[PDB]
Amino acid sequence: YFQGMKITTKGRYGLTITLELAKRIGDGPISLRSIAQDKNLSEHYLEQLIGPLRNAGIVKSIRGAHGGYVLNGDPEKITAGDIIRTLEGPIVLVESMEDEEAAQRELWTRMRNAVRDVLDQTTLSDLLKHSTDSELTDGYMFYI
Amino acid sequence: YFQGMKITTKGRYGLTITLELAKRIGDGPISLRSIAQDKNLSEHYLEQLIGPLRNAGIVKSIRGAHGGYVLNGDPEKITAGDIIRTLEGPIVLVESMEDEEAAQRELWTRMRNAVRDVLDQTTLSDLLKHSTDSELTDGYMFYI
Ligand SMILES: [Cl-]
Ligand SMILES: [Cl-]
Repeated sequence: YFQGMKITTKGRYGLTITLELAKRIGDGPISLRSIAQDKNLSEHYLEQLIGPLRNAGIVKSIRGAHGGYVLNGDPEKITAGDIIRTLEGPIVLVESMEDEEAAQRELWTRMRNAVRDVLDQTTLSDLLKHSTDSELTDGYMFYI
Repeated sequence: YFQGMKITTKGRYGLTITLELAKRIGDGPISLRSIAQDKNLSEHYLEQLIGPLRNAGIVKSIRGAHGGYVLNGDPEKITAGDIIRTLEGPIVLVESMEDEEAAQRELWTRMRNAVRDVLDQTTLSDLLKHSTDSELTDGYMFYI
Protein backbone atom coordinates (compact mmCIF):
# COMPACT_ATOMS: atom_id res chain seq x y z
CA TYR A 1 0.00 0.00 0.00
CA PHE A 2 1.91 3.10 -1.34
CA GLN A 3 1.36 6.88 -1.01
CA GLY A 4 0.97 9.44 -3.82
CA MET A 5 -0.51 9.13 -7.28
CA LYS A 6 -0.89 5.70 -8.88
CA ILE A 7 2.27 5.00 -10.86
CA THR A 8 2.64 1.25 -10.56
CA THR A 9 5.40 -1.20 -11.20
CA LYS A 10 4.41 -1.26 -14.85
CA GLY A 11 5.57 2.31 -15.51
CA ARG A 12 8.40 2.13 -13.04
CA TYR A 13 9.88 -1.13 -14.33
CA GLY A 14 9.24 0.12 -17.87
CA LEU A 15 11.49 2.98 -16.97
CA THR A 16 14.06 0.62 -15.49
CA ILE A 17 14.10 -1.32 -18.79
CA THR A 18 14.39 1.67 -21.11
CA LEU A 19 16.98 3.36 -18.94
CA GLU A 20 19.14 0.23 -18.93
CA LEU A 21 18.77 0.01 -22.72
CA ALA A 22 19.71 3.73 -22.89
CA LYS A 23 22.87 3.14 -20.85
CA ARG A 24 23.88 0.22 -23.04
CA ILE A 25 23.39 1.69 -26.50
CA GLY A 26 26.18 0.34 -28.70
CA ASP A 27 26.53 -2.92 -26.75
CA GLY A 28 24.16 -4.86 -29.02
CA PRO A 29 20.96 -6.55 -27.93
CA ILE A 30 20.41 -6.71 -24.19
CA SER A 31 18.48 -9.64 -22.83
CA LEU A 32 15.59 -9.25 -20.40
CA ARG A 33 17.13 -12.08 -18.35
CA SER A 34 20.22 -9.91 -17.77
CA ILE A 35 18.19 -6.82 -16.74
CA ALA A 36 16.00 -9.01 -14.49
CA GLN A 37 19.08 -10.64 -12.82
CA ASP A 38 20.84 -7.26 -12.46
CA LYS A 39 17.86 -5.50 -10.84
CA ASN A 40 16.40 -8.47 -8.88
CA LEU A 41 13.18 -8.32 -10.91
CA SER A 42 10.99 -11.03 -12.42
CA GLU A 43 12.02 -11.77 -15.95
CA HIS A 44 8.54 -13.16 -16.72
CA TYR A 45 7.00 -9.88 -15.49
CA LEU A 46 9.40 -7.76 -17.65
CA GLU A 47 8.43 -9.91 -20.64
CA GLN A 48 4.92 -8.63 -20.10
CA LEU A 49 6.02 -5.00 -20.08
CA ILE A 50 8.31 -5.18 -23.11
CA GLY A 51 5.42 -5.88 -25.56
CA PRO A 52 3.71 -2.50 -25.30
CA LEU A 53 7.15 -0.79 -25.46
CA ARG A 54 8.01 -2.74 -28.61
CA ASN A 55 4.63 -2.16 -30.23
CA ALA A 56 4.95 1.61 -29.55
CA GLY A 57 8.42 1.68 -31.23
CA ILE A 58 10.35 2.51 -28.06
CA VAL A 59 12.38 -0.70 -28.13
CA LYS A 60 13.20 -3.24 -30.82
CA SER A 61 13.61 -7.00 -30.45
CA ILE A 62 16.31 -9.12 -32.10
CA ARG A 63 15.57 -12.86 -32.04
CA GLY A 64 17.99 -15.73 -31.45
CA ALA A 65 20.72 -16.81 -29.05
CA HIS A 66 22.52 -13.47 -29.11
CA GLY A 67 19.26 -11.45 -29.30
CA GLY A 68 17.35 -9.31 -26.90
CA TYR A 69 16.28 -5.70 -27.01
CA VAL A 70 17.76 -2.35 -27.96
CA LEU A 71 16.41 1.19 -27.44
CA ASN A 72 14.79 2.27 -30.69
CA GLY A 73 15.64 5.95 -30.71
CA ASP A 74 17.63 8.74 -29.22
CA PRO A 75 17.54 8.90 -25.41
CA GLU A 76 17.64 12.71 -25.85
CA LYS A 77 14.28 12.55 -27.70
CA ILE A 78 12.41 9.76 -25.89
CA THR A 79 10.47 11.14 -22.90
CA ALA A 80 9.31 9.86 -19.51
CA GLY A 81 5.76 10.40 -20.85
CA ASP A 82 6.42 8.10 -23.84
CA ILE A 83 7.30 5.26 -21.51
CA ILE A 84 4.91 5.87 -18.58
CA ARG A 85 1.77 6.44 -20.66
CA THR A 86 2.58 3.35 -22.76
CA LEU A 87 2.69 1.13 -19.65
CA GLU A 88 0.26 2.75 -17.17
CA GLY A 89 -3.38 3.24 -17.41
CA PRO A 90 -4.62 6.84 -17.26
CA ILE A 91 -3.00 8.42 -14.18
CA VAL A 92 -5.28 10.70 -12.14
CA LEU A 93 -3.42 13.57 -10.46
CA VAL A 94 -6.47 14.86 -8.68
CA GLU A 95 -10.20 14.37 -8.82
CA SER A 96 -12.55 17.33 -8.60
CA MET A 97 -15.54 17.01 -6.24
CA GLU A 98 -19.12 17.53 -7.55
CA ASP A 99 -19.74 20.79 -5.67
CA GLU A 100 -16.42 22.39 -6.72
CA GLU A 101 -16.47 25.59 -8.62
CA ALA A 102 -14.30 27.06 -11.37
CA ALA A 103 -11.83 28.70 -8.92
CA GLN A 104 -10.89 25.32 -7.42
CA ARG A 105 -10.78 23.63 -10.82
CA GLU A 106 -8.23 26.24 -11.93
CA LEU A 107 -5.86 24.99 -9.28
CA TRP A 108 -6.26 21.43 -10.47
CA THR A 109 -5.83 22.54 -14.11
CA ARG A 110 -2.53 24.23 -13.25
CA MET A 111 -1.19 21.29 -11.27
CA ARG A 112 -2.18 18.89 -14.09
CA ASN A 113 -0.55 21.11 -16.76
CA ALA A 114 2.60 21.27 -14.65
CA VAL A 115 3.03 17.53 -14.10
CA ARG A 116 2.07 16.68 -17.66
CA ASP A 117 4.75 19.06 -18.88
CA VAL A 118 7.40 17.38 -16.77
CA LEU A 119 6.45 13.99 -18.35
CA ASP A 120 6.44 15.45 -21.82
CA GLN A 121 9.67 17.43 -21.60
CA THR A 122 11.92 15.19 -19.46
CA THR A 123 13.94 12.74 -21.56
CA LEU A 124 15.68 9.50 -20.77
CA SER A 125 18.95 11.52 -21.07
CA ASP A 126 17.70 14.01 -18.50
CA LEU A 127 16.98 11.14 -16.14
CA LEU A 128 20.33 9.38 -16.64
CA LYS A 129 22.14 12.69 -15.72
CA HIS A 130 19.86 13.14 -12.67
CA SER A 131 21.27 16.52 -11.79
CA THR A 132 18.37 18.10 -9.76
CA ASP A 133 18.68 18.10 -5.94
CA SER A 134 15.92 15.74 -4.70
CA GLU A 135 15.80 17.52 -1.26
CA LEU A 136 14.97 14.19 0.38
CA THR A 137 17.15 14.42 3.49
CA ASP A 138 15.91 10.82 4.03
CA GLY A 139 12.93 8.59 3.32
CA TYR A 140 11.09 8.09 0.10
CA MET A 141 8.31 10.65 0.09
CA PHE A 142 7.98 13.49 -2.34
CA TYR A 143 5.92 16.08 -0.51
CA ILE A 144 4.37 18.93 -2.38
CA TYR B 1 -13.08 6.69 -2.12
CA PHE B 2 -11.46 9.32 -4.46
CA GLN B 3 -8.69 9.15 -7.11
CA GLY B 4 -5.47 11.20 -7.26
CA MET B 5 -3.30 12.63 -4.51
CA LYS B 6 -4.73 13.11 -1.02
CA ILE B 7 -6.17 16.62 -0.84
CA THR B 8 -9.09 16.22 1.52
CA THR B 9 -12.08 18.29 2.41
CA LYS B 10 -9.94 20.21 4.86
CA GLY B 11 -7.87 21.91 2.14
CA ARG B 12 -10.72 22.06 -0.31
CA TYR B 13 -13.24 23.62 2.07
CA GLY B 14 -10.45 25.86 3.37
CA LEU B 15 -10.18 27.10 -0.16
CA THR B 16 -13.94 27.53 -0.40
CA ILE B 17 -13.84 29.69 2.76
CA THR B 18 -10.93 31.91 1.73
CA LEU B 19 -12.22 32.33 -1.79
CA GLU B 20 -15.62 33.44 -0.50
CA LEU B 21 -13.89 35.88 1.86
CA ALA B 22 -11.80 37.08 -1.13
CA LYS B 23 -14.92 37.72 -3.20
CA ARG B 24 -16.55 39.64 -0.37
CA ILE B 25 -13.73 41.96 0.66
CA GLY B 26 -15.30 45.29 1.59
CA ASP B 27 -18.60 43.75 2.72
CA GLY B 28 -17.56 43.52 6.38
CA PRO B 29 -17.36 40.35 8.42
CA ILE B 30 -18.81 37.27 6.75
CA SER B 31 -20.31 34.63 8.97
CA LEU B 32 -19.44 30.95 8.65
CA ARG B 33 -23.17 30.20 8.89
CA SER B 34 -23.72 32.16 5.66
CA ILE B 35 -20.88 30.39 3.78
CA ALA B 36 -22.12 27.02 5.11
CA GLN B 37 -25.75 27.74 4.01
CA ASP B 38 -24.60 29.09 0.61
CA LYS B 39 -22.39 26.08 -0.20
CA ASN B 40 -24.45 23.34 1.52
CA LEU B 41 -21.59 22.59 3.93
CA SER B 42 -21.53 21.85 7.65
CA GLU B 43 -21.07 25.00 9.63
CA HIS B 44 -19.68 23.00 12.57
CA TYR B 45 -17.08 21.45 10.24
CA LEU B 46 -16.05 24.89 8.83
CA GLU B 47 -15.65 26.11 12.42
CA GLN B 48 -12.99 23.47 12.75
CA LEU B 49 -11.14 24.63 9.65
CA ILE B 50 -11.24 28.36 10.41
CA GLY B 51 -8.97 28.05 13.50
CA PRO B 52 -5.79 27.08 11.69
CA LEU B 53 -6.52 29.76 9.05
CA ARG B 54 -6.97 32.38 11.76
CA ASN B 55 -3.90 31.28 13.71
CA ALA B 56 -1.80 31.47 10.50
CA GLY B 57 -3.01 35.06 9.82
CA ILE B 58 -4.95 34.21 6.67
CA VAL B 59 -8.30 35.28 8.11
CA LYS B 60 -9.33 37.47 11.02
CA SER B 61 -12.32 37.05 13.34
CA ILE B 62 -14.60 39.84 14.56
CA ARG B 63 -16.77 38.85 17.54
CA GLY B 64 -20.40 39.75 18.20
CA ALA B 65 -23.78 39.78 16.48
CA HIS B 66 -22.50 41.46 13.33
CA GLY B 67 -19.15 39.59 13.41
CA GLY B 68 -17.63 36.80 11.43
CA TYR B 69 -14.48 36.57 9.37
CA VAL B 70 -12.61 38.66 6.83
CA LEU B 71 -9.63 37.78 4.61
CA ASN B 72 -6.52 39.11 6.30
CA GLY B 73 -4.48 40.14 3.30
CA ASP B 74 -4.36 40.78 -0.38
CA PRO B 75 -5.88 38.00 -2.52
CA GLU B 76 -3.13 38.83 -5.05
CA LYS B 77 -0.48 37.83 -2.46
CA ILE B 78 -2.12 34.92 -0.61
CA THR B 79 -1.36 31.60 -2.36
CA ALA B 80 -3.07 28.23 -2.75
CA GLY B 81 -0.06 26.81 -0.85
CA ASP B 82 -0.71 29.13 2.11
CA ILE B 83 -4.19 27.73 2.51
CA ILE B 84 -3.69 24.07 1.54
CA ARG B 85 -0.56 23.47 3.64
CA THR B 86 -2.24 25.17 6.63
CA LEU B 87 -5.19 22.76 6.50
CA GLU B 88 -3.77 19.49 5.06
CA GLY B 89 -1.23 17.23 6.45
CA PRO B 90 1.90 16.69 4.33
CA ILE B 91 0.69 15.77 0.82
CA VAL B 92 2.67 13.01 -0.91
CA LEU B 93 2.83 13.43 -4.69
CA VAL B 94 4.69 10.21 -5.23
CA GLU B 95 6.57 7.69 -3.16
CA SER B 96 9.87 6.26 -4.37
CA MET B 97 10.33 2.47 -4.09
CA GLU B 98 13.33 1.01 -2.18
CA ASP B 99 15.10 -0.38 -5.26
CA GLU B 100 14.75 2.84 -7.30
CA GLU B 101 17.82 4.54 -8.54
CA ALA B 102 18.78 8.18 -9.07
CA ALA B 103 17.40 8.31 -12.66
CA GLN B 104 13.88 7.49 -11.46
CA ARG B 105 14.16 9.80 -8.47
CA GLU B 106 14.97 12.66 -10.86
CA LEU B 107 11.57 12.23 -12.44
CA TRP B 108 9.88 12.40 -9.06
CA THR B 109 12.00 15.44 -8.09
CA ARG B 110 10.87 17.29 -11.22
CA MET B 111 7.21 16.44 -10.77
CA ARG B 112 7.38 17.50 -7.09
CA ASN B 113 9.13 20.80 -7.96
CA ALA B 114 6.50 21.46 -10.60
CA VAL B 115 3.44 20.94 -8.41
CA ARG B 116 4.97 22.72 -5.46
CA ASP B 117 5.61 25.72 -7.68
CA VAL B 118 1.99 25.83 -8.79
CA LEU B 119 0.91 25.91 -5.09
CA ASP B 120 3.45 28.56 -4.25
CA GLN B 121 2.84 30.86 -7.21
CA THR B 122 -0.94 30.61 -7.76
CA THR B 123 -2.87 33.22 -5.76
CA LEU B 124 -6.44 33.47 -4.63
CA SER B 125 -6.81 36.16 -7.36
CA ASP B 126 -5.51 33.75 -9.99
CA LEU B 127 -8.11 31.23 -8.88
CA LEU B 128 -11.03 33.69 -8.83
CA LYS B 129 -10.20 34.66 -12.49
CA HIS B 130 -9.92 30.96 -13.46
CA SER B 131 -8.80 31.70 -16.98
CA THR B 132 -6.94 28.43 -17.92
CA ASP B 133 -8.80 25.90 -20.13
CA SER B 134 -9.38 22.84 -17.88
CA GLU B 135 -9.60 20.51 -20.97
CA LEU B 136 -12.14 18.37 -19.10
CA THR B 137 -14.61 17.66 -21.91
CA ASP B 138 -16.60 16.00 -19.07
CA GLY B 139 -16.10 14.20 -15.77
CA TYR B 140 -13.96 15.19 -12.87
CA MET B 141 -10.59 13.58 -13.47
CA PHE B 142 -7.39 15.43 -14.05
CA TYR B 143 -5.22 13.01 -15.98
CA ILE B 144 -1.54 13.61 -16.33
CL1 LIG C 1 1.95 -2.22 -8.74
CL1 LIG D 1 -11.88 14.03 3.33
